[PDB]
Amino acid sequence: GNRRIRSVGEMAENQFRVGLVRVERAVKERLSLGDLDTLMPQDMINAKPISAAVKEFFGSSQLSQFMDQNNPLSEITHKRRISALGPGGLTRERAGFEVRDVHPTHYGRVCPIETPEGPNIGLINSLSVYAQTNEYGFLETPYRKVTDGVVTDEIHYLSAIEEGNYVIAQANSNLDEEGHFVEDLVTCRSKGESSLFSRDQVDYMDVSTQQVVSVGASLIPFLEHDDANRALMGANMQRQAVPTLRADKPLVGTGMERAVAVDSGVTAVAKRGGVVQYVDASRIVIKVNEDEMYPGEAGIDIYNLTKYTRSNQNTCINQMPCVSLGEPVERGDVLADGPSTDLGELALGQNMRVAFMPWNGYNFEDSILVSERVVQEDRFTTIHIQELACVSRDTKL
Amino acid sequence: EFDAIKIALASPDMIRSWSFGEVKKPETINYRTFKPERDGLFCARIFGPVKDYECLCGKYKRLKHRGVICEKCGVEVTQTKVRRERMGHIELASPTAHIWFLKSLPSRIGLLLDMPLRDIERVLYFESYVVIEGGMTNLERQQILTEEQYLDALEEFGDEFDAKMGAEAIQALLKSMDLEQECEQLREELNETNSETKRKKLTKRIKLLEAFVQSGNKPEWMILTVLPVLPPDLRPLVPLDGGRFATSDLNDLYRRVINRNNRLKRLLDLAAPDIIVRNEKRMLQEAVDALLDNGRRGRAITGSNKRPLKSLADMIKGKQGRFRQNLLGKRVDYSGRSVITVGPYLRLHQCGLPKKMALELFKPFIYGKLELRGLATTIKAAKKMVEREEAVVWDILDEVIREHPVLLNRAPTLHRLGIQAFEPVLIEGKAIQLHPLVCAAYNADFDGDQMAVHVPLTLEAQLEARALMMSTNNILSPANGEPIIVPSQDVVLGLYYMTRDCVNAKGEGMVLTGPKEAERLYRSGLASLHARVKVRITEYEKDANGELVAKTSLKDTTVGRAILWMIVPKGLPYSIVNQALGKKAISKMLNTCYRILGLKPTVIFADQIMYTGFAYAARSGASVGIDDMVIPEKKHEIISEAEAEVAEIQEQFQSGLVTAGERYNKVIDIWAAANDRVSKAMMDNLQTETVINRDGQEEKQVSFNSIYMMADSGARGSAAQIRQLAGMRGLMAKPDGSIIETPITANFREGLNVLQYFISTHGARKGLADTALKTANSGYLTRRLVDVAQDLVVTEDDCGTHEGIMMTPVIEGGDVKEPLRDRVLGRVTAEDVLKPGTADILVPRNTLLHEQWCDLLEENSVDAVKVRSVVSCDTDFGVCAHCYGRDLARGHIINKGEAIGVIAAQSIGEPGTQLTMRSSIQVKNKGSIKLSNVKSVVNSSGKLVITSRNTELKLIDEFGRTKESYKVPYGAVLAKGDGEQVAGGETVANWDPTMPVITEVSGFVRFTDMIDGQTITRQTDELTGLSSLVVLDSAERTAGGKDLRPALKIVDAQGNDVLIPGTDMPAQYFLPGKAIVQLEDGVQISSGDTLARIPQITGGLPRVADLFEARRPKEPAILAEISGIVSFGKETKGKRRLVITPVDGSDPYEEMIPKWRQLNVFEGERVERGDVISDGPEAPHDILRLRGVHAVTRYIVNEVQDVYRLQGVKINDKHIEVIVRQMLRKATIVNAGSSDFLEGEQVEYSRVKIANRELEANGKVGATYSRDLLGITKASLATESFISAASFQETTRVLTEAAVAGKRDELRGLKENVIVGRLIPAGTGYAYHQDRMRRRAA
Amino acid sequence: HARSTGSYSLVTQQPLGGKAQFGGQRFGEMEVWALEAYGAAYTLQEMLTVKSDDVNGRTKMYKNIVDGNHQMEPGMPESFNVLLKEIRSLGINIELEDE
Amino acid sequence: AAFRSVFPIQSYSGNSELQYVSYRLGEPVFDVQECQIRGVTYSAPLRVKLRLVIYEREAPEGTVKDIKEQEVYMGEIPLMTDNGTFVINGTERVIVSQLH
Amino acid sequence: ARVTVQDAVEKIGNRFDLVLVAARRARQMQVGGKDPLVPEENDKTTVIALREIEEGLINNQILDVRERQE
DNA sequence: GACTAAAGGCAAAAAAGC
DNA sequence: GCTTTTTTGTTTTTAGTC
Ligand SMILES: [Mg+2]
Ligand SMILES: [Zn+2]
Ligand SMILES: [Zn+2]
Repeated sequence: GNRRIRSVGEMAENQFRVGLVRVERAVKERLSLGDLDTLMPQDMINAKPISAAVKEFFGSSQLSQFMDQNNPLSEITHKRRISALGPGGLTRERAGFEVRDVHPTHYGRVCPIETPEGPNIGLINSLSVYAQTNEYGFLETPYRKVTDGVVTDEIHYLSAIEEGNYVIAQANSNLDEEGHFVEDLVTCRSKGESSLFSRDQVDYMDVSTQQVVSVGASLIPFLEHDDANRALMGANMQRQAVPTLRADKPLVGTGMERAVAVDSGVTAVAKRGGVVQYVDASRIVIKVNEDEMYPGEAGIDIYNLTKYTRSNQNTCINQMPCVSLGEPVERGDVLADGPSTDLGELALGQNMRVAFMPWNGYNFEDSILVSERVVQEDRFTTIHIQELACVSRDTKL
Repeated sequence: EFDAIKIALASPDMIRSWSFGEVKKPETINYRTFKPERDGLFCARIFGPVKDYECLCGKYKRLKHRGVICEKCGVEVTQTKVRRERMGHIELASPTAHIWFLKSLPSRIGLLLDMPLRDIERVLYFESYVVIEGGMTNLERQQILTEEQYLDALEEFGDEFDAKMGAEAIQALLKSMDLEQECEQLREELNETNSETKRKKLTKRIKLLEAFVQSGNKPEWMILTVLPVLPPDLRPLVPLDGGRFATSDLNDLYRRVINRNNRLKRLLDLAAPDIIVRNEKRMLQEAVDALLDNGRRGRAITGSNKRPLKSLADMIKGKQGRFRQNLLGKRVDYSGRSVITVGPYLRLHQCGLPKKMALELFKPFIYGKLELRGLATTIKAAKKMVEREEAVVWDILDEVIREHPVLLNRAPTLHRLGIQAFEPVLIEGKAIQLHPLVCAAYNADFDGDQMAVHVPLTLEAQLEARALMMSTNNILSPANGEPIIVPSQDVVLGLYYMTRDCVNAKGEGMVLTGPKEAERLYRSGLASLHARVKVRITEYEKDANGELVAKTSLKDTTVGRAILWMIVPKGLPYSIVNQALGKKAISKMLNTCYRILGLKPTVIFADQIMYTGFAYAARSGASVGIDDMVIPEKKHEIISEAEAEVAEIQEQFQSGLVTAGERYNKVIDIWAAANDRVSKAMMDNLQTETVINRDGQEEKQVSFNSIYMMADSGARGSAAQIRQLAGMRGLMAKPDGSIIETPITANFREGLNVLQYFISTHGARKGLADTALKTANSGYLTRRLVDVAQDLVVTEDDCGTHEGIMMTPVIEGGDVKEPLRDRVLGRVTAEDVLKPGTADILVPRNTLLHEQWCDLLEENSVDAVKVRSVVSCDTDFGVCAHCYGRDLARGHIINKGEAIGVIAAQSIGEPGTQLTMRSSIQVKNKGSIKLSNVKSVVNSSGKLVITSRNTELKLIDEFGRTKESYKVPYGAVLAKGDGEQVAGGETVANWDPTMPVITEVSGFVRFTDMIDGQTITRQTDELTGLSSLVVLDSAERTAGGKDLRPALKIVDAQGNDVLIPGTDMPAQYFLPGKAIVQLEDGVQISSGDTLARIPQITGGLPRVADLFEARRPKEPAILAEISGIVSFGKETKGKRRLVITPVDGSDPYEEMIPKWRQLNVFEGERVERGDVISDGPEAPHDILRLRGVHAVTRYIVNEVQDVYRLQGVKINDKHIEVIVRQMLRKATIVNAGSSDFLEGEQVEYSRVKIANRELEANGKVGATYSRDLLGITKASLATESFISAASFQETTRVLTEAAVAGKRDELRGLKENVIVGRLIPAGTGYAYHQDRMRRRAA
Repeated sequence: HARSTGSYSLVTQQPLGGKAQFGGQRFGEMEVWALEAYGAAYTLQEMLTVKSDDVNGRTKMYKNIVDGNHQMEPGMPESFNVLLKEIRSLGINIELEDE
Repeated sequence: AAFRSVFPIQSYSGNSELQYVSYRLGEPVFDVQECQIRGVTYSAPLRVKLRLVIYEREAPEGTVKDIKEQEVYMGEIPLMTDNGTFVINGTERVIVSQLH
Repeated sequence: ARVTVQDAVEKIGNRFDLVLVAARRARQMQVGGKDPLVPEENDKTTVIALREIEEGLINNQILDVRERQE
């Protein structure tokens, strides 16, 4: 309740206002000591200081980070990042132990798992899946209203401070058919602690079992069985995965794979429903449905898929048309698959056949064995794209 | 090329002798050409030519006149390296004063003159005049003057009035006065003086001047008159494009000062008036000030775009300074870096290398190998030949690889084994294949950690790498006592599976000829790996002097044990491998071998262990699955009971019977009890799962579950992890420290609620953050240990001293933690060891107790043998070999020369990673009761009650061994007596946790010598039900009433103040504040009856850090440093005074004693020499200064050992003690004779001065000093060598101090020798210097 | 990454850094402690004098390797004499008093 | 609102007042694809309409001339792509939220 | 070939003058060298000296005395 | 006579320019 | 990534007071 998130809009407004006042004092002085009626605003006003200030803020700062392109999950968790650093936060040397900790009010607002390790831990924690910002800048999370003993389907958004004087049930608590709890003494949490409360005492219920972990840690299967440290390790190495030339589906997943694949803009999604008319390895032509296309404009959709291009981590991006001729598509349907995805589902690595057994020490402590069969069939071989730039300057000679 | 460094000030004639010419003009280069001026700053005649073997005019062309001068250009035709070294000088018409001594905070000019620096600066920059006997009677030589006073005195005397100006006046005054009469007069002044503020300044001045006269430097030499010029190479001027230059900052100031000199010379060429003479002299003065140290006073840069220039000071110190950033931390070639992997087919002295890295590293050696064979012709030919990677290149590279060890080291080289050597083995790939076992030394897992490979070049480096660096020599860890080649994670489980025994398997119950048969039965699949066979074996024993006698028998064992016994060496008993060989055993295994057969059998045996363990772990198969983790069925039922009782406790709070705190404690306690019960149930279920029938009925035996195999064998995991996997994970605590009241009731195998997981999140985040932030503070600590203990080099073999007291095993209240066996092992005795048999000497003096003399101690029940310690040594800046003890890295005793301080620093710094950041006496054993500090009297019940607060009790075994120790507080009754044989489980003392105060004689209590109501208050409370007597303090009671220190008058039937008969003092005992007396008036009191009742560890890393720094605690426990009978003082505005009354000597002593905190000191306390007064933490300072030097040693070593044992880390006590010998490196002179009166300086220097003085000056008292300590932070600043001091802190100050004092550096350290580039005299360099002095300069 | 002998920085005669531009592995000082803790003095002398920051010894050592030798220069490096000259420049008399 | 913070502009004593009227966003000069290809910011021009009003000197507040400068160029404002990210020169850079 | 110096330690135990005399031996075995006293199997002089410790007639104290012989 | 509290200076650190 | 500038934590000296 005492910490507020500033998004790009607020810093943009602040820098714009700074440049505005900086140019405005000068133009006010010039107008006061200059012409009175025979002058135009355009020549006396200036634009270069404002443009320079805003461009410098956008292109050079400790908070305008460098986008990572090695993985759709990497970019989604980078766009969903919350940082306590930058011009207005706190430094690494003067950061106390207590501001690097999980407060009991992070349940449903900030992921307690995904967090970079090393010098800056607990400062760059990301926010959960259902967390959304408030009008004043506070963090707000969904909940399900319970009137007396029945859960109302209508959602209700709660801020941080408002949660303090309430009692909130748990999603895993069973409901019989219309919210009637199986036990009249249901578990709950009221003020930074957990206890057991009566059925009639509860009034709010959490929406689901997923608003605790972020997107980066919600695709680890069977997360409720492994240690928190190992969960963090898995989340990080899942973030840092590199795409293969031919992604394969995960045999065991979570169901958020489609959401992460389609919400991110890497993959091509059908903007308007219709039927396909001509497929190609580089472009897609879609015959839009007659009843859907508005009158006046009677054209058809064109999707110009991108090809091998240099990325911030030198990995390759190439969309693959995952459709055929003469098959219907819907609005918001997946038409092409980018890197590390297939059929509109996230796919980061490969599903190997593994056995747990010591073997002559070649897997001594953490090392791994690989059969020569997998390197025959190139199941893990990757493609990297490098840029070489040569400039032609002019010296004195 | 040398072995000592002497630094002192320079004389003008010798400065000119350094020079080779005189510079006239600053034109470094002429226009329209590129020839430096023949008479300018860059002068060939002064410095040298810019062309090799050629003169400026080039009439002598590098064939006829090498080394001889040229007629046109007066420079010897030679190489350019002389230009690098040749230097010149500049003669100053007006002498100037050096500025550092002016700018130093301890101003040497001011200290030697006894005037401040403000007036000196004014007379130096020509703002005030200086009198030089202007008048014989009016004023003196050491007064300042002004222009108006000068004119007034000029008219006054004129003829005798002389007063010069500036630096020439300063140096004239400095030279015209002597220093002898000054030194004697100052010695007499300090001899008869009273003040202390000026006493320190006067002592500093007299020391400075007595060193100055001894230094041989004349004071007037400090005021320089000729300035040397740096050789031109240090101020390069590269010609940039269009005739431009780099604009060296040195050349700018050189031009400025030379222009000032030329202008002054022109000014004095026509006898200019003094009005403009002063201005020019002043300008030259700031010119030389700027050149000598720019920006210190006036910041007169005037030569840049508003930025300072580097004149001299910027290139002495600073990070941009080259000293500790260019000889401490730097780049290096002939190295590579890459990821690691596991090569489980290599020997201990082998590491893999990728072919590409191998060829890249060894290409310079390839060319030499190639050109020798004649395949190539030129370097280009060899390079293009190896570029194609032909056939011969691989075989010649494999030839040169065979004998050329390479050094591997991880990035964080925490301790001595960070850098190891190996013989390379060429393989394909791009990873450093490493031996598994050695990876325990590096502490390097295989999750992507990188290592770097280096390569020695010379024969010296390679030979020393083979001798020392190689892993086969560094078997034993230098830390405490144990090998680093203990079998690692995977192999241990393989060996554990090798040696087990089921109750029934294929091929059991028969017999085999020997271990060879067991191999064939198992390999052919006819018998199980573990069975119950009876095999016949033959082994050997070392009973004879090197002769292995053989014996054979029929030892019942299992099949696998014979397979294991196949690979063990000759001389080991078979009893070692009968038990189920876990993890700690195998290490002990190796230890046994290391102490019977040597080194090569041990290393080959360890290699065989690794191979067999890997092979039979692969062949066995050990997987983990859901069916392998069994959940105890009772566990669920258990929670119900807990839940039920939890609800019960809730009802207790519901009715108000219990409050919040006690309910919380009860619920957490019952939950912990439930956790204990479920953990025990799960352990019982796992341990005995297996039930296999053997010919009918079913029999139970140890389970073969994989999880239990991992847990029991010690390969990985422990009881905690297995408990978490199946049983309760355990109740977690909030990060602030509070423990939550709802424990997690589910294990990892079962599901976890979202709250339970969320609650368990921040429990691990705190630990992860602590580990992440611990890599800086802990490692930094090692630095503060390296600098203080940098040298500590063993120099000579034996000194002959025999000091040291009471090296005994430590008892910590309960059972003994470590015996005498490991505490004294590795040390050499000094006193003769007396067997407890009335002079039947067992171990002679001056013998190394390795194992055999240790083997002679357990049967004699010896418990107190003192050995010679490092602190009790009296050498010169070193330690004796026969005093440090046996070296821990190798089996034999310490060698000669090798460093110990760095070893100790690294050994104490390594366990930092495993070091975290944030009423009655019960007997447990059987033996006799003994009491130390025997001071007790018979009580009213006939038992014993003590009157001395510092009494301690110890249980003694029937053989005289001490097995228990218990501090006995004041007023504690005794339930037994000394010498009574009492077993365990019987209390012997009882005391209240209020402290009662008890009398000593029988009789009535005539309550006199107190004021009723004022001192004693009739507190007729309803609880006690009587008018109690409360002796309130001065603040609690009336100030006037509390003005007599009331004492109860215990009387006999006569009603008189009966005394302790004739000996000490009457029965009047001064009752302290709040002396709660339940007696009313005149109640009969027997001897030993109560009188009244007084109503009376941080984290490991901070504890170590502030213990080594010797920081004073919050409340230092005051101590009585004098004997006699203690008394009570008076009362003041603050802490009450407390006077002591020793029975002899200088008795009138008192001190400032706080009264709010507890003071367990009374009038009737016959205190002794070195007994504590108050309670609480004690700083090492008082302990060192009052109760002996050995007392501080026994304190901090015990504290740090307790900390490390709490952290589960054990280290040897030699490492902790040696830095102590370096920590106590200073002393304070009490009696004069060597220093002046109180010069706190090196204790070793004073001791060696006194020892030689007594030989010649027999009778002189010398100096009865007191050896005082100093924190490591302060100890690093007081280094004897000035190079180490100048390395990092205040380089300008220490350089000036060494220059004026004529300091001589013998180069006794290691960092200082690294600084100057000479070979370090710690390792093989020490033997080089000793052999260097023996042959040459003998 | 691996490096034997390549280019050097202009300001200081040290090998380059990083994997690119044919850099050299960094040699800190904790391993200086770890290596002086052994009996190692010759290796320390080599790898702080001739391997890293020398120019006369560096070129000579390379030429002294190819011709079948592995012999160093058993004397004080010129990197120490210059320091001496520095101390001799200010006002100070510094000398190798004992030889 | 950012404009409205410094919306009034008033001279020293010349009775000159500069005020904001309206603004419009220009179309981006180059699309995102060529911005990555060429190396330019996918930005938009800023156009504003400024009104300068002048009163008679040493007279009450009566307007004389209204100078309406429309579409005044106030530099370039970088634009967010449809995927929720910004490109500065050739590489996409996203600005993350800050917790203060 | 030879990797350990246990034979040197057990009778001539010292790690410093031993390597110094081994270096003195090897330096003039390399340049101006003569035939060794033991058979060679593709080794350089950086390991031949240590093997000469095993034969007994070459040892750390022997070289110091042998310095007078030269 | 010694303790308390004030500033100058010294050294390490984040930031910005090259 | 290398190097200089300004800023803040640690150290030291001196005027005022119990
Ligand atoms: Mg690895
Ligand atoms: Zn000439
Ligand atoms: Zn000694």
